[PDB]
Amino acid sequence: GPLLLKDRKGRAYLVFPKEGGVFHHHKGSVPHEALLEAGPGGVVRTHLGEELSVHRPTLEEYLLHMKRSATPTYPKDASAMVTLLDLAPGMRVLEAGTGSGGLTLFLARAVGEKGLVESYEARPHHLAQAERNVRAFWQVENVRFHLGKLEEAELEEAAYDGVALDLMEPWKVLEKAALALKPDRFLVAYLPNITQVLELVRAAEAHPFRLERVLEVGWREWEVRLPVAHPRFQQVGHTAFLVALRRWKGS
Amino acid sequence: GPLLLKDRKGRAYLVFPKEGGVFHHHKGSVPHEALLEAGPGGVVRTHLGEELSVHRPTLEEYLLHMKRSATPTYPKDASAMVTLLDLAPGMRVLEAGTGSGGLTLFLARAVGEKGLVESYEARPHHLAQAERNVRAFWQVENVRFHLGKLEEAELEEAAYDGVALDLMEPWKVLEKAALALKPDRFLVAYLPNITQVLELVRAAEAHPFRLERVLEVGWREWEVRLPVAHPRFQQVGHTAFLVALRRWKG
Amino acid sequence: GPLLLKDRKGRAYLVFPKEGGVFHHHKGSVPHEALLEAGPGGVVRTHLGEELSVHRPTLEEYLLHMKRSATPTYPKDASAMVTLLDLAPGMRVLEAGTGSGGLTLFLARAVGEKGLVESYEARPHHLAQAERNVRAFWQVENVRFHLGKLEEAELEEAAYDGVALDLMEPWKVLEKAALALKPDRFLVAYLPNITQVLELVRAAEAHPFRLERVLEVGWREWEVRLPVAHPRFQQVGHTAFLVALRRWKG
Amino acid sequence: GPLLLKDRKGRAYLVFPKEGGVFHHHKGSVPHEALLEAGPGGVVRTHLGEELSVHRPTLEEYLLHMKRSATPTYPKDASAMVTLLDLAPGMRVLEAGTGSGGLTLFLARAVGEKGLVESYEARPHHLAQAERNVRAFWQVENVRFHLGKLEEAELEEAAYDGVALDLMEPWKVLEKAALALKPDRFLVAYLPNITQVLELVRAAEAHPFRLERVLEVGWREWEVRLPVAHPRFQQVGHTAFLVALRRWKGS
Ligand SMILES: Nc1ncnc2c1ncn2[C@@H]1O[C@H](CSCC[C@H](N)C(=O)O)[C@@H](O)[C@H]1O
Ligand SMILES: Nc1ncnc2c1ncn2[C@@H]1O[C@H](CSCC[C@H](N)C(=O)O)[C@@H](O)[C@H]1O
Ligand SMILES: Nc1ncnc2c1ncn2[C@@H]1O[C@H](CSCC[C@H](N)C(=O)O)[C@@H](O)[C@H]1O
Ligand SMILES: Nc1ncnc2c1ncn2[C@@H]1O[C@H](CSCC[C@H](N)C(=O)O)[C@@H](O)[C@H]1O
Repeated sequence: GPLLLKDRKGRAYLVFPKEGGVFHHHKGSVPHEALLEAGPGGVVRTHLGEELSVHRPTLEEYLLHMKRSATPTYPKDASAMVTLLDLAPGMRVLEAGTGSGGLTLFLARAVGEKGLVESYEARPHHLAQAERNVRAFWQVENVRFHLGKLEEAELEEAAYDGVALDLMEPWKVLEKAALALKPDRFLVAYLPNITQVLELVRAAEAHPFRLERVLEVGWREWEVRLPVAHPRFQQVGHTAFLVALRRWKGS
Repeated sequence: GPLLLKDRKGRAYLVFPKEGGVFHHHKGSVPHEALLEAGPGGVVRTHLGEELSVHRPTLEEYLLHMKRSATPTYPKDASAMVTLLDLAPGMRVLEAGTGSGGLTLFLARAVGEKGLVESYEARPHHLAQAERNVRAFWQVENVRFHLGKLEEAELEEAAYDGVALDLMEPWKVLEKAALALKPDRFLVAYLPNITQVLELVRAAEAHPFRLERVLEVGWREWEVRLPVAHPRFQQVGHTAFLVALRRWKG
Repeated sequence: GPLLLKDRKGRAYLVFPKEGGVFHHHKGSVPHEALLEAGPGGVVRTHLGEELSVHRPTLEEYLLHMKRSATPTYPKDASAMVTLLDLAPGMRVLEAGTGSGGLTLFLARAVGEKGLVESYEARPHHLAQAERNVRAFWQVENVRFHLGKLEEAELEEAAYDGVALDLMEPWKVLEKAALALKPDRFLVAYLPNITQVLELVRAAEAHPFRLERVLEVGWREWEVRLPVAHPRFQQVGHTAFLVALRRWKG
Repeated sequence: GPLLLKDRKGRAYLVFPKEGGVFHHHKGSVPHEALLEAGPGGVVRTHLGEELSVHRPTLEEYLLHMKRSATPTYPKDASAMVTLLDLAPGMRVLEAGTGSGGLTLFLARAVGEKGLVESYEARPHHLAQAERNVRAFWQVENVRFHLGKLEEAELEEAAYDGVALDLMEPWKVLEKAALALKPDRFLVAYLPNITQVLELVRAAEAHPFRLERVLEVGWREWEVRLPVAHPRFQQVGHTAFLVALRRWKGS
């Protein structure tokens, strides 16, 4: 399990500890052993008043700092997608594209060791990084990764409890998703542009799906250091829209 | 388990099906047998002409429609709280107050059958309803309910992976929460008023927590039925602030 | 001019005082003479026990309560539109459609007695009500009303300092607006649907405008009555998008 | 009247043209005469595909680019304050502190040549810059500037149609503002911190004012370059709260 270090300026660093390893930093390098000794919740004092706080990274912190090729789903959105997909332990969820494994991790927590994340990724380098990212943080073998286009997947009809999409052209996978998804259950797509949203809404009218939700998730952060207290001057204003479709009654 | 009925104007109704049972609304009645026979995503019509779609409710739907003692945590907030608490399967999470069991259900899904929700509620009538709400929707025996004030709980030290609070005066449970919480893990409190937030922040100065987050969750719904496409004219403007405090190692 | 009455639950009522006139509400009646005698910020009580405060309405208050043909531009948006149009005293601004005269009033204040609002309205019943609404609140003769479609207006070239639009199909008036608007000045359109916004943007590709802004205005109200202090549970979620196009010099 | 130049990268520059003046820029310097010749709405082509678009700056553009000491009120907020103050031509509005003259300009447009902005500023260097900023953009002599604390001002009772505040400790000027402001008219204060808001709300309970509004103005910008269309990824999340008080009935 990696560590997250924060310095006094609030800069964050993801460290994968190894014996003989050294964390380099402008106010003093620290052997990895010192980090492990301090442990999550602890500190390592260095030079000129500097102090590195040591943390077990939350899944949010991990997504935000992990290596990536494809930009991962933002934590606020991945969190909402799991709820909109109504995922509970033991469920089977279809995902494309794996990307960098950010959403994959959220999905994998939600369905747990008896559940399944069936994840597809078309690009081999993307998939390799995603697999590293997932495995470095999560040891439960409840993700089945597939190299290939979701359009071409061999899937059991009505075997999946939800379908999570994060890809540029979700209309292309709606036929496969409609086949996979249990009646009355949900597909939820993440899309940056309202034009993409409208295109998906129109495309879904050619499939057994009913539009249920189009929403924007906002996590409006405050800066509070009493007596200072105000919404942060600079916010992430937008990441993507979430589009939820419900699968038509069966047969 | 429960069924959810949806009408044409979006409105939803929770039904607990029984033999010879009848769902009664202003727009007519439907026998419970008809609902059971309808299947997932099926439709029924009352004699008065009301068309109703039949569903197994999502957790979000259930929270919003289940019988309430205290108002439950809204789904957008319970969702964010689970993420801010960083709950993974097998974890042990402390909660107060159980209330109506809404947040309890989110916490219980997050930690799974190998984890534990340790949930406290001061008011017996509230706890009884919460236990009913939880058991009607969730069959996994991973919730341990406790009658009493969290301030008066007998808790194991550094035994909990998170502390979830939804109560009026969280400053009063800070000592107990700090005792229970493992180093580097979170207390996350749900608070409607910014004054409560500021009081919690000030009180937390006397306890082994760093303030990490104060945030507002918004789920801004759009209406899209082309040509129509805009954020909904009416939204939930505010429910509560979320405050995240991270326990340090002494 | 008009008076505004406010009750205890925040609700407001516009009254036009006349000799022997009586304001009638569900919670009783007040003679118009009593309202006139009350003074600014004074209170009256109906026989039924309703307490009402007496005010000269603000423009914001007037817009929200005046008799309507078409729904007027909301105050938060009319306010932003005046700024995006960059209206200063003495300027000449083109408007369509007059509607109920809400935006007309904002525009007329901005340009002042030395400026001009040139306002077009296709529907005679709408224009008649708008003229009434404007004249009841504003005595400055700086508004020239015109019955007709803006697309069919006879306009002087490069004679206008801004073009304010609140109508369903602004793409249809782009040719006329481009003719009328001085170089470097703005057309600002109020549009409820994002689809309208995208259609306007696409249509504007064939006219001498650069797209400068597409924005949503929000005025997020708080309730503050200590201990209570939070954004209001219920807000206006959306009214319209504002689109600003800047005329270039050919 | 100054010009605002924009280059192809979207960088904006405020230029006060003068004969013999030269605008310096990495892809080619341009004599001020060329700028004036192009005029608002025109362009000056320079090197390597660069093009400077020439503009008459809007008041919004001016506030955002003008020299400052004190940070001016943001345009979205100044716009809202004028509406909340219900300012119409001919009115008399009290202001403190002048700062850099941003809000002053909004107030001066609203009340017009027959109106009055009575503006107070305690700090001489601030006032000097504010006066330059106002005079460079606005030639109407409807602003009376005062060097000094508003607390110490000689004011006519019930002579002002509105009171606009942008200063750190508005509670200190409430006695003077209550004296100045006509019954049933408004004071509106701009405050960054919710703690300041609460302090003002409590302080106003010692004066003949009724709390009417506490609000946050948001102008949520979109990026639209078809087929791209989404709320901007990065927004100004917060500037300040606006607090509106209504003056009690007279006598
Ligand atoms: N039809 C398709 N089938 C499988 N993968 C696809 C696909 N279309 C796009 N992709 C892949 O989908 C990914 C989108 S980025 C996904 C990011 C991911 N949610 C995360 O959190 O890390 C890219 O890696 C792209 O290669
Ligand atoms: N100190 C305390 N210890 C235990 N319960 C408390 C408490 N203070 C308040 N409560 C209880 O906390 C509850 C707050 S309402 C909680 C709602 C809950 N999150 C849900 O989703 O259903 C009330 O039922 C109240 O009785
Ligand atoms: N092409 C056109 N020319 C003139 N008026 C038009 C028009 N298209 C629509 N309209 C008019 O535009 C109005 C839109 S409602 C405008 C409301 C107005 N801004 C207010 O604040 O009161 C309607 O009255 C409609 O009849
Ligand atoms: N009591 C007081 N009387 C006069 N000026 C005051 C004051 N308290 C603070 N100030 C001044 O108020 C200013 C606040 S910054 C004001 C910015 C201004 N709204 C603008 O748009 O440019 C500072 O210049 C400060 O010196």
